[PDB]
Amino acid sequence: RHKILHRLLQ
Amino acid sequence: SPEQLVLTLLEAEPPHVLISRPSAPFTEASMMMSLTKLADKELVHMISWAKKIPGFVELSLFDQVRLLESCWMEVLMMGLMWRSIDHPGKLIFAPDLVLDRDEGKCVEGILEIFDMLLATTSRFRELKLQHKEYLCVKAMILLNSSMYPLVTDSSRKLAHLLNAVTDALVWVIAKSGISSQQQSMRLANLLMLLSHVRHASNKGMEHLLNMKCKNVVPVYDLLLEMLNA
Ligand SMILES: O=C(N1CCc2cc(O)ccc2C1)C(F)(F)F
Repeated sequence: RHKILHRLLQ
Repeated sequence: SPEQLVLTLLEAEPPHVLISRPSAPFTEASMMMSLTKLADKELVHMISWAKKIPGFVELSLFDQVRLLESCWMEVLMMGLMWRSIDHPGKLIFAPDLVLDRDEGKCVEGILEIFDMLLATTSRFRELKLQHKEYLCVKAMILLNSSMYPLVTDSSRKLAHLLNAVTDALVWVIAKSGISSQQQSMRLANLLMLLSHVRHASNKGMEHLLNMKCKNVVPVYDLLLEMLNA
């Protein structure tokens, strides 16, 4: 869902 | 603390994303391709930018996520207007993607958005928006969205941040030396524009959600993700 956003935030 | 906060925001500014006009004349498709490819890449850098705002990464994951989903187009737009401030009748998307107001006629629904961005940019120009005020206002856009409790001290930590950024803007404005009354009017003039930004953002979002429906343009990756909602 925020599949890639989570990725770049973490 | 205001001087340091402002320095941090200064040092946090994302790089300019470089893009060029296509070789062939714009079509509705190739124009939207250009602006969405730009936006997607700028989203990537917006994340790093947000992470450099002091306290942003101390917020819970959901909070960081939801501020970003809420303000990204606003922030794209705010950065666009700041790049365009000194260039009336133009939108400076990138050094090599400078659109004249009339080029919005190339894509259905887009001219109005250009007109709103252009008028907001003229209002900033009339106010002589200063670089440091633009830094505080952009960070305020990230920090100032409705949250309404989600079901998942972050919300208190948000408030403290937005406070600090609003303090930093009041402090920036006090540098001008103008009258107490005029310092209030300037704060209000700047903040009242936050509405115009949100209003244009909403029109931008809906434009892209509609294009995405029409497959008028394929959207990829980060942008696609943010739009899926
Ligand atoms: O797609 C749109 N835009 C307008 C704002 C904007 C700002 C950027 O920095 C990069 C791309 C874009 C594309 C909208 F639909 F017109 F709103």
